Order: sequence, then C-alpha cells, then structure tokens
Amino acid sequence: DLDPECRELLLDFANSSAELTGCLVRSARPVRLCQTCYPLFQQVVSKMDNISRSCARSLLMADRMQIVVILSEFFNTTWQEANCANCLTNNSEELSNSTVYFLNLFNHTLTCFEHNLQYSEVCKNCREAYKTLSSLYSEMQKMNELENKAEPGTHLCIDVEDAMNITRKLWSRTFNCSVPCSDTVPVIAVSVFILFLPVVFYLSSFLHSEQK
Amino acid sequence: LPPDLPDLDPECRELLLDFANSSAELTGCLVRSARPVRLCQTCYPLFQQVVSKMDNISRSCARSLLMADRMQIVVILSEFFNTTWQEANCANCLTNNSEELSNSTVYFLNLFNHTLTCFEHNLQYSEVCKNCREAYKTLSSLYSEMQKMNELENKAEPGTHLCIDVEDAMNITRKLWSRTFNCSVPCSDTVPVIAVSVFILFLPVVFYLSSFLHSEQK
Amino acid sequence: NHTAFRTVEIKRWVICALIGILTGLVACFIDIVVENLAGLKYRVIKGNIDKFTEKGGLSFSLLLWATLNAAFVLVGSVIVAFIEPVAAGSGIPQIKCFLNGVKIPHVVRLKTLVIKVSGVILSVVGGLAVGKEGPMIHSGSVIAAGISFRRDTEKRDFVSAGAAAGVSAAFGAPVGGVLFSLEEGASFWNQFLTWRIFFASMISTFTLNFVLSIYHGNMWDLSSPGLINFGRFDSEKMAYTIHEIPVFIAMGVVGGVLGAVFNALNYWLTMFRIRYIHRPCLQVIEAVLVAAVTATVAFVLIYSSRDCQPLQGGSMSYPLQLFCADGEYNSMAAAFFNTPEKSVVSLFHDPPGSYNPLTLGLFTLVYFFLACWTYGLTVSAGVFIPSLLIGAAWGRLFGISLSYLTGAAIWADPGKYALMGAAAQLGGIVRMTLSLTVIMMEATSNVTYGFPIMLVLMTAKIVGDVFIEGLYDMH
Amino acid sequence: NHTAFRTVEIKRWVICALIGILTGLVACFIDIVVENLAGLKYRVIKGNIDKFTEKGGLSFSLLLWATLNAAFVLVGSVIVAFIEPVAAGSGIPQIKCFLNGVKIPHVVRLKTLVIKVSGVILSVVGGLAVGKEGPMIHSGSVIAAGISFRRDTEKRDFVSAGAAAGVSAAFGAPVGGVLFSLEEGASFWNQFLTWRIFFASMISTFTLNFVLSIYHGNMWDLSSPGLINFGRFDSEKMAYTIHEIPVFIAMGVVGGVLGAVFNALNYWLTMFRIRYIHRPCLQVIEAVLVAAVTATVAFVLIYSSRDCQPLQGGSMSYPLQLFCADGEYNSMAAAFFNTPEKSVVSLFHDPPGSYNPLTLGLFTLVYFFLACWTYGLTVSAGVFIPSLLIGAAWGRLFGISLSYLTGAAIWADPGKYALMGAAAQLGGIVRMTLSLTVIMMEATSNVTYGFPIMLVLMTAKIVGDVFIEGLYDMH
Ligand SMILES: CC(C)CCC[C@@H](C)[C@H]1CC[C@H]2[C@@H]3CC=C4C[C@@H](OC(=O)CCC(=O)O)CC[C@]4(C)[C@H]3CC[C@]12C
Ligand SMILES: CC(C)CCC[C@@H](C)[C@H]1CC[C@H]2[C@@H]3CC=C4C[C@@H](OC(=O)CCC(=O)O)CC[C@]4(C)[C@H]3CC[C@]12C
Ligand SMILES: CC(C)CCC[C@@H](C)[C@H]1CC[C@H]2[C@@H]3CC=C4C[C@@H](OC(=O)CCC(=O)O)CC[C@]4(C)[C@H]3CC[C@]12C
Ligand SMILES: CC(C)CCC[C@@H](C)[C@H]1CC[C@H]2[C@@H]3CC=C4C[C@@H](OC(=O)CCC(=O)O)CC[C@]4(C)[C@H]3CC[C@]12C
Ligand SMILES: CC(C)CCC[C@@H](C)[C@H]1CC[C@H]2[C@@H]3CC=C4C[C@@H](OC(=O)CCC(=O)O)CC[C@]4(C)[C@H]3CC[C@]12C
Ligand SMILES: CC(C)CCC[C@@H](C)[C@H]1CC[C@H]2[C@@H]3CC=C4C[C@@H](OC(=O)CCC(=O)O)CC[C@]4(C)[C@H]3CC[C@]12C
Ligand SMILES: [Cl-]
Ligand SMILES: [Cl-]
Ligand SMILES: [Cl-]
Ligand SMILES: [Cl-]
Ligand SMILES: [Cl-]
Ligand SMILES: [Cl-]
Repeated sequence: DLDPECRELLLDFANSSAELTGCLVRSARPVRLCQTCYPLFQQVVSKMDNISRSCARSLLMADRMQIVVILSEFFNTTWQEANCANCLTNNSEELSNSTVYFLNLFNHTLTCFEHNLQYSEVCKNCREAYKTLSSLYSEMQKMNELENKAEPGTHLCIDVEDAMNITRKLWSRTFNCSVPCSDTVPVIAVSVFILFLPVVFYLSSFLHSEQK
Repeated sequence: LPPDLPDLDPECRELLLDFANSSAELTGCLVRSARPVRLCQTCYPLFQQVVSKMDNISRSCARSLLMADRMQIVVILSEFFNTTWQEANCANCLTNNSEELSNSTVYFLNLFNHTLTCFEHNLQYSEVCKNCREAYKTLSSLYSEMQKMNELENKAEPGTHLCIDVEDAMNITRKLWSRTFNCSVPCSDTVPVIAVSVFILFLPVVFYLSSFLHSEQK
Repeated sequence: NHTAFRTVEIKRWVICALIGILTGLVACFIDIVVENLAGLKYRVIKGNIDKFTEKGGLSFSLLLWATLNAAFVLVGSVIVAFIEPVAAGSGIPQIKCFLNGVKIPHVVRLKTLVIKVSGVILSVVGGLAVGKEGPMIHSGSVIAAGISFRRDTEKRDFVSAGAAAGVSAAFGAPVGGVLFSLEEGASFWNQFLTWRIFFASMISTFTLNFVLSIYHGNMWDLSSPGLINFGRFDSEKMAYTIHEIPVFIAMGVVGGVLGAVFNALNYWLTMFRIRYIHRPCLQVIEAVLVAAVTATVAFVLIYSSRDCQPLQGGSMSYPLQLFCADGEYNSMAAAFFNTPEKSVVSLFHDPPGSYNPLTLGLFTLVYFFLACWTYGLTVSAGVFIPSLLIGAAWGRLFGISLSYLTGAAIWADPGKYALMGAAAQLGGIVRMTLSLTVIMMEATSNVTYGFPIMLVLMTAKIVGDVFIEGLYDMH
Repeated sequence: NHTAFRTVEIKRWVICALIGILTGLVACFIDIVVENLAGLKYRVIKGNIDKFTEKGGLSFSLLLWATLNAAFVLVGSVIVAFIEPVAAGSGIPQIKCFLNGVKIPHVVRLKTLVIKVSGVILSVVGGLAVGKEGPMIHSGSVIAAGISFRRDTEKRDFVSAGAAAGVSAAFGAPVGGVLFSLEEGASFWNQFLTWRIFFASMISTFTLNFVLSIYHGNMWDLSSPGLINFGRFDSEKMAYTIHEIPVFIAMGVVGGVLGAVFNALNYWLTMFRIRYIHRPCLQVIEAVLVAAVTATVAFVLIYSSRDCQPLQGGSMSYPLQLFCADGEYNSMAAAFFNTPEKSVVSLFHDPPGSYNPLTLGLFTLVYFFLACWTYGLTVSAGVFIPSLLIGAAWGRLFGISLSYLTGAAIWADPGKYALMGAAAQLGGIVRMTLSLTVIMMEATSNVTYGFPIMLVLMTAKIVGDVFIEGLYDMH
C-alpha cells in the first residue's frame, strides 16, 4: 500500500472523477456539457496535476493498467471532441459572451414556439427569430475558424451545435416552415433550351456539310 | 414543444439519472482500486450494475438517449467502461456465472496474502529468503500454471494477461522478492561454461590450421 | 575512353534529374492553379445559388454556371484548336507514336507544353468531365525533349524518361511509370537507360510530394505522392476471401462490356466529328456547348435531387444547401462540386450506407455519357480520371447491391468493390494492362489486392476485345 | 495458323500458372516445416536451460544447443556436399548464369529441388546465420524447368518465370520478381513473355498468402504476402524531410563500406576454402563446426548479458529468463532465439526506447562476422535475410545515436533508420540495385520512402565498388 499522505491524492481524484462522470451523463440528452460542469473538468485536471507535481511514481505508471492515466485521457478526449474550449473564454473560467448570447437567443427562439403552438402560426410569427439565430450560428462558425485557425468549419462547442440542431429539427422536421422559392418553370425552360443547343449544332453542321 | 427535443421525457429522464449515478459509482470505485490493483475483484458488482443499466436503457428510450446527438456520452462512456474491462481481462478470472471470484483467483489471493504476511514478520533481509522461500516458490508455480490454464481453457494468445489484480499481486511479490529484499540465487557455473565455450571456439582454429598444415606438403 | 563515357553518362543523369524535377514542378503548378481557380469558380456559383435559393431566380444561377463553364472552355479550346491542334486530348497516342519511332509534327515543342498545361487547367476549371492526370504524361515528354545530346537516339531515351516521370507524378507510381516507358519502348534491355528512367520517375514523384507539402504547410507530412492519391487500404473491411474471386471476374466482364460501349459510342462520335466538325471554329463551338450542357445536366440533377444528408467532416468542399432542411446539404451537388479525384477517394473509403443508390446511379449514368461525349473534344484533357470515377461509381453500386443481397455481410464492403469497379472500367477502356496493374498496387499500397486487380483487368481486356468485334460485326 | 498459336499460348499460361502455384506451395512447405522444427528445437533448448538455471549445470545446456545445431547442419551439409554440390548457396549465381545462357550441370534437375528445399530447412533449423528467402529463387527455377516446350528458348523463358515467382514468394514483391527476371534476362522486350512472368509471380505470392492463412486458422486477413513481411510504415513518427536526405546518404556510405568489408572478408575466406577445404568431407566438418560455434557464441553473449527487461507483450516465442528477476526475460536471448525475419520486423517497428545499444551493438558485431563466415559453407542457404538483419541492427543503432545527439528529436525515429540501414547493408552487399529497390517499396508499401531508399541503395553501390577496388589494391 501507499503512504497515508499518498492515499489522499488518489481519494481526492477518485471523488472528483466520480462527480465529473455523474455530470457527463445527466447532461447528455439535452447536451449541456461545457456550460454545466466546465469547472468539474477543471477540478479534475487540477487534481490530476497535483499528483503530477511526491506521488506521481506510485500512482501514475506504477502498474500496467494505468487507471488514473487512462481515465484522465478519456476525460481529456471527451473535452476535446466536445470542443468545450470554444464554449468558454480563453481564460477558461466562464462562458464566452458569444456563447452566452447564443444561449439566450436559443431560449428566445424556443419562447416563440410555445406561444405560437396554440403549425401555420409558428412559421409566420417570428421567423426572423429563427433567421437571426441561424445567422449568429453561421457567424460563430466562421469566427471559430478564423480564431483557432481551423482549416474547415466543422465542429463548434457541443452545447451550441445541439442547441441549433434542436432548433433546426423543430423548424424543419416537426414544423413545416421552410419555404424555398422554386422556379421550376424558368429552370425547365432554360435547361431545355441549353440542352437543345447541341441537337441544333450537330444537325446544322451535318446539313451544312451536305450540299457543301 | 414535444417533450423530446428541448427537454427530457420523464420516462427517459429517470433512466438517464439511474445510469448517471451507476456510472459515477463505477468511476469512483475504479480510481480508489487503482493502487494496489483490486480492480476486477471489487468493481465487478459496479460494472455489472452499469452494463445492466445500459441494457435496460437500450431495449422506450433507446433512440432519444443513445444516438440522439453527435456526442453520444452514454455510448462512449459505456464503450470506455467495456474497454477497461476487456484490457483489465477480468472476464477470464471471473467465473462463468459472474457473481464472485473464481476458485483459482480466490486460491491465488489468499496465498498472496499468506506470502506477504510471511514476509512482514521475517524482517525484525537475509532471513526472509532463508525461510520464506518455499512460500514464494509455490505462489510463483501457481501463477505460471495459471497462465497455462488461460492458454488452454480460454485459448486467446501466448503471452495473454490474466486479470490485472492477479498480475499486480505477482508483480508486487516479484518486486519485493528481487528488488527490495535483494534475494538472488548465486551461480557457480561460470568456470565450466568458460571451459566448454573456449574448447568449442578453439575447434575451428584447429580445423583451419590443420587443413592448411596438411595441404602444405602433399 | 572511360573519361569520355563517364562525362557523357553523368550529364545524362543530370539531365534526367532535371526532367524529374521539372515534371514534378509542372504537376505542382497544374494542381495548385486548378485548385485555386476551381475553388474561386465554385465559391461564385455556390454564393449565387444560395442568394437565389430563397429570393427566387435560380434560372440565373444555371445561366451563370453554364456561362462560367463556357467561358473557361472557350479559352481552353481556342488555344488548342487554333494555335496547336496537337495539344488536343491526353497526348498519349502522340507520345506512344514518338516512342514507337514516328515523329508527329509539333509534339515536343515548347509551345505545345505551354498550351497543354494551360489547356488542361482551363478544361478542368471549365467543368468538363475530364481529368488532369492524363495530359501530365505529354507534359513530361515535352520537358524532356526541350531540356535535353542533340541527336535522335538520345532524345528518344530522354522522352521515355519524361513520359515515365509524367506517369509517376500523375499517379504516384514511379515503378508504373518505368513500366510504361518500357513497353512503349519495346527495345533491347538497357540497364543504364532503365536506371535513369527510374531515377527520373522517383525524382518526379518526390518533387510533387515535397513542393505540395510546403504549399500546405505540413512539411512534416508527405501524403501526396501523385496528383491522385487513393488513400490507405489497411482495413479489415478492405479484406477479401477466395470466394469473392469469381465475383471480381464478373466485375471485369461488366467493366469490359461498359468499356466496349464507351469506346463504341466514342468511335461513332469521332467519325461524326472528323467528317463534320473538322473546321477549327466548329471544334471551339462544340467544346463550348459540351461545357454548357455539362453544367446544365449537373444543375438539373441537383435541382431535382430530393436526397440530402448532414455535413460530415470533409464530405463537401463547397456544401450546397438547396430546397431541404437547414444543416443538411445536397448529396448530388457534392458529386458535381467536388473534384473527380476527391469523389473517387470518398467512394473508395466510406462507411457502408453513405451513398444513396438512386443519386449514385443517376450520377453514374449521366457521367458515363458526359465523359464519352467529352472525349474527342479539341481540348487538352485526359480520360483516366473519368474512367476511374465511372468505375468507382458503379463498383460502389455493385457493393451496395451485394450487401443488400447477402444481408449486409462483412465481406460485401462497397468500398472494396468500388476499387474493383474502378479497375474494371479503366481496364475495359484504356486496354493497357501491365503498366496499369503496377499503378493500382502503388496507388493502393497493398500487394495482396494486386491479384484480384490483375484478374479484373485481364477479364476486362479480353471481354472488351471480343465485345468490340461483336458490336462492329452487328453494325 | 492462329488456332495453333492460341493452343500453344494457353498452354504457356497454364504452365506459368502451375509454376506460380507450385512455387507458392513450396514456400508454404518451407515456412511451415521450418517454424515447426525450429519451434521444437527451441522448446527443447529453453526447457533444458530453465532446468539447469537454478540447480546448476548450464554447460550441459550449451552442449545440447551445440549438438542440436550440429546434428541438423550435419544432415543438411552431407546431402549438399556429397550428393548435389550445385545446391550449395542461395543458387542466385547459378540462376543468373542459366538465364545468361551458359548452363551449369544439375542446376534444374528434380533432385536439386529436393536437396535445396531439404537443405534450406535443415540449415535454418540448424541455427546457422542464414536466411531461407534466398534459396527460394532457385527452388522456383527448378520447378519451372521440370513442370514445363522442350527446347532451350522456352526453358529460359519458363525458368525466368520460376525465378520471378521465387522472388515474389520470398519477399511479397511480385513486381520486383518481374524486374529481377528482366535484367537477368537482358534480352529483347517481349510483351507476352513479360505477361506470363508477371502472371506467375503474382499467382505465387497469392498462393503463399492464401495457404499460410489456412494454416494459421484465420482466413479473412491475407497478412503474409511473402516469407518476410516488413509490416506497415504509416506513422507520423515514421516520416522524413529534405534535412534527413544527407543523413541517409551518409548511412548509405556506411552500408557500402560495411558491405565491402563483408565481401572482402568473404573473398579471402572463399579463397582459403577452395584451396584447402575443397574435399566433401572437410566441407561437412566445416559446416558442423560453424553451427557449433554459432550456438556457443550465442550462448556466451546470452550468459554474460546483464540486460533483461520484463515481458512487454509478444515480440518473442521462447522467453528465456537467465540469472535475473522473475517475470523478466533476457534481452540478448530474444535476439538469437527469435527468427531473423521476426527480429527484423521488431527492429523496424518498436518504440524508441526498446533496445539497449550495448546489447544490440554486441549482437550486431557478432552476427556480422557469423553471417560472413557462414556464407561460403557447403549448405543450401541465402544471405539476403542476414544482410537485412545486420543493416537493421546497426541502422537502429544509428537512430539511437541520433536521438541522443538531437535531444530525442521527433525526426530521429530509430525504426525509420532501421529500415534505411537495412537497405544500406543489403545494397552494399549484393550490389543488385534496380530489382532490390522495387522490392523495398513493395515490402514497405510506401512510395514516399522509395526516394530515400533509392539514394541509400545507389550510394551503397557506388562506395562499395570504389572501396573493394581500393581494398584489393592495398592487399
Ligand atoms: C491561370 C492560368 C494558368 C490560365 C491560363 C491563361 C493564360 C495564362 C494563357 C491562356 C492562353 C495562353 C497563350 C496561348 C498562346 C500564346 C501565343 C504564343 O506566341 C507565339 O509564339 C505563337 C504565336 C502564334 O503563332 O499565334 C506565346 C504564348 C501565348 C501568349 C500563351 C500565354 C499564356 C496564355 C495567355
Ligand atoms: C429537348 C431535349 C434535347 C432535351 C430534353 C430534356 C428533358 C428530358 C429534361 C430537361 C429539364 C428536365 C426537368 C428539370 C427539372 C425538373 C423539376 C423536377 O421537379 C422537382 O423535383 C421540383 C422540386 C425539387 O426541386 O425537388 C422534376 C423533373 C423535371 C421536370 C425535369 C424533367 C426532365 C427535363 C424536362
Ligand atoms: C443521354 C444522357 C443520359 C446523358 C447526357 C449526354 C447527352 C446530352 C449527349 C451524349 C451523346 C450525345 C449525342 C451524340 C451524337 C448525336 C448524333 C447527332 O446526329 C444525328 O442524330 C444525325 C446523324 C445522321 O443523320 O447521320 C445529333 C446529336 C447527338 C444525338 C448527340 C446529342 C447529345 C448527346 C445525346
Ligand atoms: C528431420 C530430418 C533429419 C528428416 C530427413 C529429411 C531429408 C534429410 C531427407 C528426406 C528425403 C530424402 C531424400 C529421398 C531420396 C533421395 C534420392 C537419392 O537418389 C538416389 O537414389 C541416387 C543417389 C546417388 O547415387 O547420388 C538421393 C538422396 C535423396 C535426395 C534423399 C536425401 C535426404 C532427404 C531429402
Ligand atoms: C581461444 C579462442 C579461440 C576463444 C576465446 C574466447 C574468449 C574470448 C571468451 C569465451 C568465453 C568468454 C567468457 C564467458 C563468460 C564470462 C563471464 C562474465 O562474467 C560473469 O560471470 C557474468 C555471468 C553472470 O553471472 O550472469 C565475464 C566475461 C566472461 C569471463 C567471458 C570472457 C570472454 C571469454 C573467455
Ligand atoms: C568477433 C567474433 C568472435 C565473431 C564470431 C566469428 C569468428 C568466430 C570467426 C569469423 C572469421 C573466422 C576466422 C576466418 C579465418 C581464419 C584464419 C585461419 O588461419 C589461417 O588461414 C592461417 C593462414 C596462414 O597461417 O598463412 C584460422 C581460423 C580463422 C582465424 C577463423 C576463426 C573463426 C573466425 C574468427
Ligand atoms: Cl490524343
Ligand atoms: Cl488519359
Ligand atoms: Cl486523366
Ligand atoms: Cl550459389
Ligand atoms: Cl535469404
Ligand atoms: Cl541470398
């Protein structure tokens, strides 16, 4: 066994990882990872660093199944894939202003839908509320790429992505509100005219060569 | 809104909360059993509770909890717990019924305790290896036999590990026996080895010289 | 004496080192310019489509797409038809004739290289169903014949090195390039000549890999040995059994039959163009009309496509959302907006169920006839990449059908059959098997896949030759 | 007369298919029997060593090891020295002579194949510092000349197909086998002949891969294209840039210098053997003594090695624990107990902190002279694998020094330099460069590494030829 002062770092890391894992689950269906228990992840990585700073040898690589190592790697991997750094400020102490602005806009957009539920009313009452939310989300996408120099625009903070996907699924799948202007007749007329050009060109050249 | 997208369905809220505290208990028990490794003998009830809870939640809440979003927290957490169980390899040294440790593992742990408690009262390290040598020998024979049982009853791969708590038990004993106690068996076979090796290495010298000398004349 | 021989020999290696370096640089120039110009063109088209999607007036987006395609091909066809007609096509038959021994006028002039590189850039940016890898073989030959020893015997040897360097740069197959120079040469074995051909071939693919790496900033990563990179086939999914060998032979029959039909339609089309579209003005008009029709057919398929799925990490370079839910992008648009090399790679490496058979089937049928119609145009363009895309498209459909018929069996990986389909279409069309076979292994980096590939190519060639005779007899 | 030509040609393809099938089967027979016999021998030796480790009497374990090595080689040398002297060596010079045009007696007789296959099995099981891949070329040629067209020109073409099938089976490089047949032939290009050579080579590597999979139980992973499989080289650690190119050139000089010393030592040794050890009885005694010495030199290194580290998972088959803590195997024992092909693979792919420089350095120094001494023995054995093992051993040491001298830089990966060092030794020893390089790209399945491999191989040949001229002049 380890020293009694060396069993306190492991026990503190034990309950810190226990409560972080609890929040990860109970904040999963409506994804609220980076806004509910961002400090709990910070508390875990701080407590792990405390061990790294006279117990690292006897707790970290002391055996084949490095439970402390793999659990911290798993928590780090979950934090990285969830892009929770993008959700918080560069100081990583609270939610960024852009994320906070999106969250209340998401609340306001959902506040529309309840009022207009009692689907024709929803689509024609505050459609601009959905439009401004989508404009911000696209704006935050390009800002994210230009901020961390990410090559594509793919993955934002999972809280923001889930918030928008809930809105998009509500606006398109549950409600039928998307109304794109489809000019089928002008499209057919132009496409047919262009597709009929090679017929004229091949026939005219064939007939011109005949009779010289 | 429908009670699906913005908020959890009461049927699925309670199931997710039940999986939440089950996963919290397993993670807490995983860390506190990391050193010394008592993982697969103490966390087996908690791991079975987690996998049962996940199965209960997945076949009226499977589609709204598992793949309802990109970051499938429930899926990845269960995959991590499953991966830890497989790499720790406690499937082999847990019984087929899987309510308690197998007879082999129970027989190893009590001998490991007996070997360790024999070391404790032999300090007050010459006396430790002078007296408590047969106890280490039978424990090491069991572990070597345990590997062969794993290579035959399970038949996975040569060099496959047993459950980590058993392997850590032997590594603690081996490190105690050879590193701290410094109990090494001297060898007096160096002189016969050199004599035989020198004789064999000297054979090609004779063979090449004799061939050259024989062919020097006729 | 030895002093004179060694002085000449080192200059041969020095020249063949420059041939490989310059061939790789030209491939870098073609790849960089095409990527930047096509990206600018597609951003304009995508931006215009998005503006008109909800406000109305999508017919103007179709007109802009057709005009942009026509404008680029207008320049790309005027220079080929009016200045240097020899630059038309991939230029391989001209290079094969040069290595054979017959000199076609204006094949190895510096003007031809400028027009061939400019023509292939404008033709690819012009939206034609073509590939830029084919003309790279002609470009290497012209570099070799100009950099170079002012005699016929040495010049042919250098041109062989240049053609080999072009094949190596185009596909990342230095050994395949050496094989290509060997069979087209068909001369006595020269150890030193084959050595400097290999030296030029491997220098060429390294220069392309190195310069593109610094262009991407990822100097510590060399993952672009050629213009088209198939990817890595080191997957348990990409594993075959002996029971699939008869299935692969069946794909070769399909590739041979489709390749024969591809050549049959192109043969009759070529006879029409020779008789009636021989005037340079008509060739330019025909190339412009094909480019306009290619954009129109692509737009019609995109407009009528009702299947769209959410954006992946790199599924689309320019994701086009049209008439479906927010956060989802048209799948058919990704087929046409993405570069044909990117489409081939995605078909090779994609999880099962990624492609809807209807949109993939419609794209395959349309692209098959567009590629057949596009070949023979008085533009500098190849046919290997369209042949690869056609084969991968229906090969993936074959894999999709097998998974449905065998209950989603593990061995019925659509990506694996996409590779087999791509080889079958290439085999049934180009009828060049040895150098092609080595190219696939070097592209796939999998020796074990050579055997099904070799069988598929061999089946396609013999089936294609028999079917071509039968079709001509019926006519 | 097209009907007569077709019947003749299909029979040629049928024969060339059997040549590939039988060549692969012989490779399977050699691989299966060797691993079973060597497994039985090492289990006996390991069991005997573990019995005498604590109770004393390890000198008896040394005697048992030497006797077991001598007994196998005694049978393997008697059948070669007394029955078929032509089967001695790898048979590469005999095959090159036959393909040249000059026929050596008894090269392509059926008895030679039996002696060659039996001799290579016994010599490898006999513990000699040799490899079984080299003789596989000779085995394929004899199969081709027996299955087969009873005229000299057809025999040469068929033998070249067998030799090509041997290279493909030995190394999993079907294209390398085709190249090897082309240069050793050095005749007019033949499209159909090069096709049958390519067909036979490609069947041979598939038959070996397929049958070994059946033996290994699992079938859905054809992971053994050849007798020696390098592995996968797709790692971020395993990458390079321009800055490492001059380093690779320097390592090619080392391989050429060491290869020249390897040849110079073997040349003087061969001169002694011809003058004094030309009798068949003395040849058998010499081979037995080398086998006894090889076991003895291996034992003293294993006995005196203080470096043992715990079992890190696989990487061996017979973990020998000697004089150190339980649960830890002797590091030097794994160097000799493991097959040379397995040792090469571990050197290529391993974490940068897996080899002790002293343990690896001592093994490299001893194995270099053991391999040089074992080459001229009157046994059926090759030198390709020992040269690969020597090069990978000091190549890894070069990578270890680079990590120390550059502060564990990420570009100084020892595994990458092990591969480059393996090429340098192999290129500087055999001086065959055009066929060898194609094998390496096929073996590593990475075209990006072809360029450094090319420069390393070319550098080794140039300095090797210069050094042997200087060394001979000094003598
Ligand atoms: C982004 C780039 C790669 C797009 C390509 C557009 C231009 C850079 C290309 C297209 C047409 C090319 C021209 C085609 C033909 C000529 C004529 C040629 O002059 C002659 O010696 C021949 C004159 C004749 O016989 O008509 C010199 C090169 C030049 C100007 C070429 C220069 C490069 C041009 C302008
Ligand atoms: C005159 C010859 C030489 C060419 C004839 C071409 C026709 C066979 C093509 C050209 C344009 C095509 C049309 C282009 C667009 C549409 C709209 C499409 O309707 C939708 O799906 C609208 C909703 C949506 O956008 O999803 C149905 C197919 C249709 C009529 C197509 C049917 C086939 C058409 C008429
Ligand atoms: C067909 C779809 C699914 C793919 C898109 C490709 C078409 C727009 C292309 C491919 C081949 C082309 C055809 C190739 C040859 C001809 C023959 C040509 O001349 C004749 O029909 C008369 C010849 C004579 O009288 O000898 C008229 C144009 C046409 C039909 C072309 C029209 C445009 C076609 C159908
Ligand atoms: C585990 C080991 C010790 C088993 C032994 C395997 C080989 C050493 C044996 C098995 C089959 C034997 C072969 C069986 C038949 C013959 C034919 C025989 O030819 C003759 O009858 C003529 C001999 C002559 O006069 O030269 C020569 C020996 C040879 C090749 C034998 C050589 C020794 C072989 C290869
Ligand atoms: C007569 C010619 C042709 C051959 C000469 C051979 C010697 C140079 C070799 C053969 C055996 C070797 C010895 C083998 C073993 C050892 C034991 C070693 O020390 C130990 O006792 C370590 C072993 C352990 O306890 O693990 C020191 C080197 C030494 C004397 C070696 C020194 C070098 C020796 C004498
Ligand atoms: C560093 C060593 C321990 C690695 C293992 C290899 C040696 C055991 C081998 C390699 C080369 C062999 C030598 C090759 C040639 C000779 C020369 C030979 O003597 C002569 O030829 C004498 C000629 C004369 O007297 O003119 C005696 C055997 C010997 C030393 C051999 C003895 C065994 C050697 C040293
Ligand atoms: Cl052409
Ligand atoms: Cl082409
Ligand atoms: Cl192309
Ligand atoms: Cl020989
Ligand atoms: Cl060998
Ligand atoms: Cl050899």
